[PDB]
Amino acid sequence: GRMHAPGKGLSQSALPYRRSVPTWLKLTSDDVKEQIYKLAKKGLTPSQIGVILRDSHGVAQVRFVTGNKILRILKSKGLAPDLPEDLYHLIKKAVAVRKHLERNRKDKDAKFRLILIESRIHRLARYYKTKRVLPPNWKYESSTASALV
Amino acid sequence: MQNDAGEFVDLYVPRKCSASNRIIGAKDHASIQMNVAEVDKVTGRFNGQFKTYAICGAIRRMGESDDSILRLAKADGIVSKN
Amino acid sequence: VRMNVLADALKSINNAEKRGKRQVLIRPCSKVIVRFLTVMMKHGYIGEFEIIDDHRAGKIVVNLTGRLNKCGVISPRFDVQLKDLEKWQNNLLPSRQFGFIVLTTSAGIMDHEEARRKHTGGKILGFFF
Amino acid sequence: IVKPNGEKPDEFESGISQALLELEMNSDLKAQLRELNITAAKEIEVGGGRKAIIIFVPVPQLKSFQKIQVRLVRELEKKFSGKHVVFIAQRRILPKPTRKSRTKNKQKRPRSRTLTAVHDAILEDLVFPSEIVGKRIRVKLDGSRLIKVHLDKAQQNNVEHKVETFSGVYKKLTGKDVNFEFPEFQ
Amino acid sequence: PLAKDLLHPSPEEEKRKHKKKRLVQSPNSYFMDVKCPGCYKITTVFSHAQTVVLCVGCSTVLCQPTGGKARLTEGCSFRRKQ
Amino acid sequence: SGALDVLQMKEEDVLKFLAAGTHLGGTNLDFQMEQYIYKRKSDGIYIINLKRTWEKLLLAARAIVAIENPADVSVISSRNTGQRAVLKFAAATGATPIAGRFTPGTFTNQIQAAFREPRLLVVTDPRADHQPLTEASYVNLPTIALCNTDSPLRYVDIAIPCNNKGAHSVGLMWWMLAREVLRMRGTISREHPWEVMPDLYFYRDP
RNA sequence: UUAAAGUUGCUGCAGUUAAAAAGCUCGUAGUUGGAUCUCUCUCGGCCGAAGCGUUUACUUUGAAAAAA
Repeated sequence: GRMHAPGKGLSQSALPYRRSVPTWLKLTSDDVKEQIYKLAKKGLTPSQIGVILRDSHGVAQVRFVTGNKILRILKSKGLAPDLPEDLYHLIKKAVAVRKHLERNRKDKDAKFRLILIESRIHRLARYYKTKRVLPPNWKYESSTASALV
Repeated sequence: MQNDAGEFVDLYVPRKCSASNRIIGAKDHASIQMNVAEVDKVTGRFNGQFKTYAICGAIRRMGESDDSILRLAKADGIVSKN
Repeated sequence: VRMNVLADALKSINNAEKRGKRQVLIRPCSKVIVRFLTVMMKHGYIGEFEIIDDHRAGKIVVNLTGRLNKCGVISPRFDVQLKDLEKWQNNLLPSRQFGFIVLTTSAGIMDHEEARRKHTGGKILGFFF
Repeated sequence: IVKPNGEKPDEFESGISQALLELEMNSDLKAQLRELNITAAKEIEVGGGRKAIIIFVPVPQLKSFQKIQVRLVRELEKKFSGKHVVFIAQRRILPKPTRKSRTKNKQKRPRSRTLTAVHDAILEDLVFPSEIVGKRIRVKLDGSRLIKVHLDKAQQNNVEHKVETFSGVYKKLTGKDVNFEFPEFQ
Repeated sequence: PLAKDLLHPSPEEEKRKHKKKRLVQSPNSYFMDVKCPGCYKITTVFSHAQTVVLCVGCSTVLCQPTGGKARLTEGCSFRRKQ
Repeated sequence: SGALDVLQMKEEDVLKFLAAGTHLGGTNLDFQMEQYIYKRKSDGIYIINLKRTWEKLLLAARAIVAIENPADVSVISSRNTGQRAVLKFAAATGATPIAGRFTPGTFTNQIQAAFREPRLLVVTDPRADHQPLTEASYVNLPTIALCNTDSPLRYVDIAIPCNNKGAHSVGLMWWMLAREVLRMRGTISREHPWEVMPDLYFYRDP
């Protein structure tokens, strides 16, 4: 059941049992990594690079071809962002709710909807401070967030 | 049911259901004991000997008595396979 | 959320002995489920079962005899010294003649009659009769 | 051609090395077999009279043995009598660390060198040209197990006769009993 | 009811179920092999694909995305991979 | 018919089944009866499998034959489409018919006038004559019922999947049950066909 | 004062209508958390030292636990 919603919805991806790279795929792991470096130099997230190779280049799982997954390729080449992918998209979303909120003060919908985006940020910042992906003094302050994204 | 001496301390030994191994009680009047004849192999007449099935009343009240007698006849080889 | 996978996999096979079924599906399986199920099978309560291996966490299909009255879990897994096993098997079991308490000792997941021989305490996992 | 970890050769794999040595002078595997080498070989019995020899490969060369596996099985089963050959990589088993251990594991054991993760990576490249597509373990009444390995339908007719020798080599080098199925569909 | 076979579902019974509620999770998608008629190339496209897949040579569209399944354009034929 | 070629369905019996229309079920399906179905066509009508039907007659005929006393079977219909078919089944077999209205308490109230104690019940339509069904579950009676697709299987024991709505399809099923009970018994056997026409068992509308 | 009292409930109660679920939601502490991994080096007469291994909870044994 979804965290800050009353919906108990079931929709996801179903990975197959056969874990091997299939027969027709004529891309080696070095060629896939070379594709990933260009698609990251274009300025895409790890969640967007895995889509482009699936749709156009026919790569089902990059973890199945290369042996490593997407983020551990970019963080080993060096072309990786400091704050992670999902924490960025929450901080960037809480900016646009907060930016729109100074225009319309009476909107008590997005005033409630800001706290849910707020309370998801501290759930992730706690996790990243625990796993030491973030420095242990990083805090979300509501005024500096226009220069974090 | 038995003591150390091996003698049997029981009023009687009740029959269990042929489908679900549940004990058919004394005052369970919705229960069944059904006889199904065996035919002769080459002419198809009544041999004399039969197969016996017992169905407890809760299964029969569920409506699962048709598909229990059937798949008990398919294991005894009375209904042809498929 | 699913706290206690052994709890949901025993009330899945409790609720189907009621309804008269001959097979259960119990997903997901841990290996505490397979040890517990093997103890019930060795005392004739269950019969043969098959572990379906998807790559995630297995499911088990268990063929049922009609011999199990009750299958239960104790939560939390309290610690049971061997001098305190009589109170547990008097609160949980129907008689002195049948029924078993499964506890996880350091010599393996076992009965209460096995744990008395090998002289071992453990943590109580559950019971069946 | 034979590289043992302790440099201990034996008359079994000497004939295997000499059999592989003609492949650098008769066939189209010239550029491949110069880089490759085996590490052990074992001729065992399965099936009451039938013989089958297993050939051990180092791990980082195993993927290069897959592209020339199906040719080398033909070129190696042709040159002597009926004896099924299978290529199993050489995987070290590190033992499960108890509460007492030596001062070697200051770095921890990788989970690739575990008995479960090696006892089914053996099974993947034992049956090589067909791939495992399902798996069902059955626990019998006496508590024994019996793995039922499903396989590919499309690669059936070249490995359909070997499935008694697969069970025997899996019994000997792992200990577990196994049966092989070819399902009709998904 | 009450004696199904859960180890061996029928192949139509497998395909009815949800892709996560099957006995083993099988995906409902595939990789097709689209052939644009105006060109001569072969571009492997996911079935349930998101944003549009352009040919490298002719630089035209192949499939614009939809709700579930990416619809091919006109003339684009495809032969399913294995 | 346990793989016996003496008891297998012949070419003439299927012509009778298709001429009466026993293979055409209703426009609904009970979930108990999905085992006996072949498929649903257009215009909703389920097509009842006929190799399944012929095995449930021959299961039921073994049940009737395995009773010694031929007048312990009690043969019941309340709709008038099976009221001629039951008096003629009980005439040739030997059973005891209750055609018409089954007053309740026939099997329970031992003081009553119409008290009897059968060993097996054969009814015709478990939707319609449910009152002999629920009253059987007080006195331990096994039960055959000539069942349609939308007719519920509670308290029945071997329910033949037929079409019990059409007047010809009921009389033919009673005819087949009478034929197989007499053939599997000691009477006139499987070589020559039964000289009792199945049109004797049909329902006569004014 | 104890049992009766499963009328204080850990074992072991109750909460639609009998007494009773906070108006709703977020949230720190607390409580609870899915699969997964099969003893050796320097000495003394092969048998003892010394070290462990990541740390514990658990369990079993031991010795220490005043008499009445």
